[PDB]
Amino acid sequence: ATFPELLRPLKLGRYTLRNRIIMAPLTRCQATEDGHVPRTESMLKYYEDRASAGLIIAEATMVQPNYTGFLTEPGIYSDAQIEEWRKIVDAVHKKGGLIFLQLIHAGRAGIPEKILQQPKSDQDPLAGRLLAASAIPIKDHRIPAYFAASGEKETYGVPEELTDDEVRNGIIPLFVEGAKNAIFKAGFDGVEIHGANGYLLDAFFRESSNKRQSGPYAGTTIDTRCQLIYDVTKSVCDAVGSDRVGLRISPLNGVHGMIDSNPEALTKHLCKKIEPLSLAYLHYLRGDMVNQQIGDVVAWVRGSYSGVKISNLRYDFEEADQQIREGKVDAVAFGAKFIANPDLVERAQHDWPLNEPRPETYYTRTAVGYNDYPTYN
Ligand SMILES: Cc1cc2nc3c(=O)[nH]c(=O)nc-3n(C[C@H](O)[C@H](O)[C@H](O)COP(=O)(O)O)c2cc1C
Repeated sequence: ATFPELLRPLKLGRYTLRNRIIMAPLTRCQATEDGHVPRTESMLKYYEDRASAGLIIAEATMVQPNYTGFLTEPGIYSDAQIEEWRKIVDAVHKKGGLIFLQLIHAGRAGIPEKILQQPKSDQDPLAGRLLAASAIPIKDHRIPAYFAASGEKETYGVPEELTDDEVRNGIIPLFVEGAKNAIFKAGFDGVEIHGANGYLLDAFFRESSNKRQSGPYAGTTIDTRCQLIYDVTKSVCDAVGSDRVGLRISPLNGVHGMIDSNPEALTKHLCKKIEPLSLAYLHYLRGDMVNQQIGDVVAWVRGSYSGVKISNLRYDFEEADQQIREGKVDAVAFGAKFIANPDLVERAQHDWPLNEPRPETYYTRTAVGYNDYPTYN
């Protein structure tokens, strides 16, 4: 067998995966701009073609109405959304695959020209507002043209600092409802909490974006920075069962100028803090997409977390295989390689050559660079 450790089944929460080749969450922007409804026609084909994966983690999907970071990403808050997702999940299950939905709040990376143009009036006190841990806008980065309202690069806006009461009673229940919608109604096998990549939860977790001076979510200690990640995940687990809940973090990922001054101590503490939750897994970016911050995230997690360990970032089959054989990680999620290879698992199984990804077409909103990468045959 080509990569015996990587191709071996894995117990994950209440499931047994067929293999340890995980499909990473990948925003591809194939939902409607109006109601963030999945465009079933394309998304069903896309995911069903990739259902040989050990597990699919579906793309970041909104929990708060209209709070869009990506212009055309899907939501999981409305009945319309749930109905299209249910059809997508049924098709993966028909192929025998497993699918978790990633749940996101874009925080300070929300698109100002979309969010700020729903009127500021009640029925929803969170609507019409940019929200984050602190009033610290993303600096010296522009909203990419493929996410921007216009279709041309835009400036991130200045967010409002969430009150302790809005976090506990405004943000957390949206994740809970989003997760119940995902699992109980659309039939998802699980949900992944989006604690990474500069979004709401990561922004509370790392020092650079959390300067709150007081309360349970303060920026002033490692434990209080961990608390929003904790409280969201815990409330979700209570409603849906911990065996159907994953968490993603990226303690070294410098997107949007995110940085913590002690990522090793932060990560290790997070691990001990979420241990009693008995999650289905912890999924982490082992590094920086920019290649600047360094640290062996794999070893930090291995030393302080005893549940399922899913790593990610510039893996190939051989590295994944050998990190699993050495006991460093339990599974590996692949991003770009799944974009380019719907039959990635088959290619591992016969060591077949791999299609090359084309980043230039990652976000077309059409079939081009989305559903046109062929299987090997
Ligand atoms: C087009 C694109 C969309 C992505 N969308 C998401 C997302 O929605 N949520 C998430 O946690 N990470 C997302 N990522 C990060 C990937 O999940 C993955 O961590 C990244 O591609 C690095 O993995 P790789 O080296 O295997 O591609 C995305 C990456 C790309 C290139």
